[PDB]
Amino acid sequence: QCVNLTGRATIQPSFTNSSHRGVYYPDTIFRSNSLV
Amino acid sequence: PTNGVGYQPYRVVVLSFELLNAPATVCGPKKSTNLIKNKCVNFNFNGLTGTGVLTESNKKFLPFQQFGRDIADTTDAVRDPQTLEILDITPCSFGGVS
Ligand SMILES: *[C@@H]1O[C@H](CO)[C@@H](O)[C@H](O)[C@H]1NC(C)=O
Ligand SMILES: *[C@@H]1O[C@H](CO)[C@@H](O)[C@H](O)[C@H]1NC(C)=O
Ligand SMILES: *[C@@H]1O[C@H](CO)[C@@H](O)[C@H](O)[C@H]1NC(C)=O
Repeated sequence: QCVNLTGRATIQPSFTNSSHRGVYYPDTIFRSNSLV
Repeated sequence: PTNGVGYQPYRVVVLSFELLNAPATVCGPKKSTNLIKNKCVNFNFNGLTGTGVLTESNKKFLPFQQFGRDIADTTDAVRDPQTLEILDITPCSFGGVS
């Protein structure tokens, strides 16, 4: 059973920086001791 | 059933397969031979063919790594998937003979 939430707080976003985060692997190809 | 061959059903299997450095999952019917560990041979471990000398190696692989790589795009080490050992690969050709 789902309930429409009561006592909310008019949700608003803060803002900050991602810095050097979120880096992942662009491809499935294996690379070792590389610089691509 | 009695329609033109262009209107008759066709079954399509789109076998999308990827080969990575992960342990091999599906392999061909090729029969596994013995292992020669001091001679220049033609080797084919998991479809990765080559020509070289296989030797006992002390390099450490990741638990799911099947082959290593050199600075160039040449596999210098391969994990033999039967014994799970790590074999160094050396070129048959010796450069330097004058
Ligand atoms: C939550 O509010 C929406 C907006 O009227 C309404 O359509 C929906 O039925 C409500 N949810 C419940 C569980 O009553
Ligand atoms: C995040 O970036 C803003 C510029 O948009 C800067 O004013 C702020 O100091 C930065 N925060 C940190 C922790 O570096
Ligand atoms: C592979 O099969 C051979 C022959 O049955 C056996 O000697 C060897 O231990 C097996 N290796 C693995 C990892 O199952």
